[PDB]
Amino acid sequence: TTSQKHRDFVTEPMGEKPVGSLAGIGEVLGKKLEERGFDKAYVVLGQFLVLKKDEDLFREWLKDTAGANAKQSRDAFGALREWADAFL
Amino acid sequence: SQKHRDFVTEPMGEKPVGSLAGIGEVLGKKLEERGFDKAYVVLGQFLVLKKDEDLFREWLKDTAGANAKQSRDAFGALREWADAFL
Amino acid sequence: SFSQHARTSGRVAVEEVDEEGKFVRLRNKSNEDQSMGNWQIKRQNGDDPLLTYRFPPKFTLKAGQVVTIWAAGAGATHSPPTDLVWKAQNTWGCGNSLRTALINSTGEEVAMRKLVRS
Ligand SMILES: [Cl-]
Ligand SMILES: [Cl-]
Repeated sequence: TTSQKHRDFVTEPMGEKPVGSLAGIGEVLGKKLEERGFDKAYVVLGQFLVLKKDEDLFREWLKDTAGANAKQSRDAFGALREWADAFL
Repeated sequence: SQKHRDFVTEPMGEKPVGSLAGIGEVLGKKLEERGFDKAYVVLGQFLVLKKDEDLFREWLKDTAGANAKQSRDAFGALREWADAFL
Repeated sequence: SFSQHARTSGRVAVEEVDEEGKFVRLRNKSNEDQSMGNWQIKRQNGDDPLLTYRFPPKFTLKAGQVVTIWAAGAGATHSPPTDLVWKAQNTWGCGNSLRTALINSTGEEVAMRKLVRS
């Protein structure tokens, strides 16, 4: 049940990938993140890192900033946790 | 600096904020008090600011009292690290 | 001349990258053998087109062992499992930024060594 987006994201450096490349980040959620300065996947990684990789703080930040649902927040968190554990 | 070379050459992992170039003892404890205890937390702030030099260096000066040389060295180490590992 | 930046997420590291482009050297830094059949080495030199070496379909890098992947022009012989020759390619390439990455057979970057000119 890891999405094709999750698999393509966690397997290599994110570089300049758009925020939509991150698992859980659909077209509506991505546009809302872009609108608030979270335009690239690395900016959301940055927020995840400022929150010390905390699941509850990251997931509630994603819901409050761009209206993500529980599933979207769980998948975005899971993709960043896995990516950070391999590349950071 | 010796710190800059040791930092930019490998993944930062769980390194303390003091491992970052420019982050001396005073600057490091003031970052640790504000929740920036590991180098990855400061990388996070650098990334939230879209790697912008002026915003990152101003943030380091305003949050933990860094001087111009300390801000320049921390920005330079984070920029070089991100260009290799991100 | 070049600053080195390396990362290893699994058993095998990109231990050394020849600055003159003759070879890439990997080492299994673990206590277990690593199957690397169909694995790849992606080499990005500046903005030049990506070069990709593909390991034989059956290849094991034993625990603690080195394997050097030579360019065809370096005057090296294909003597496995220690030395492989990249038949198609006479150099690993030059430039100001040389990124050598080890990829498993399914596209996962498991290690890298990057050389950036000073
Ligand atoms: Cl998804
Ligand atoms: Cl300056």
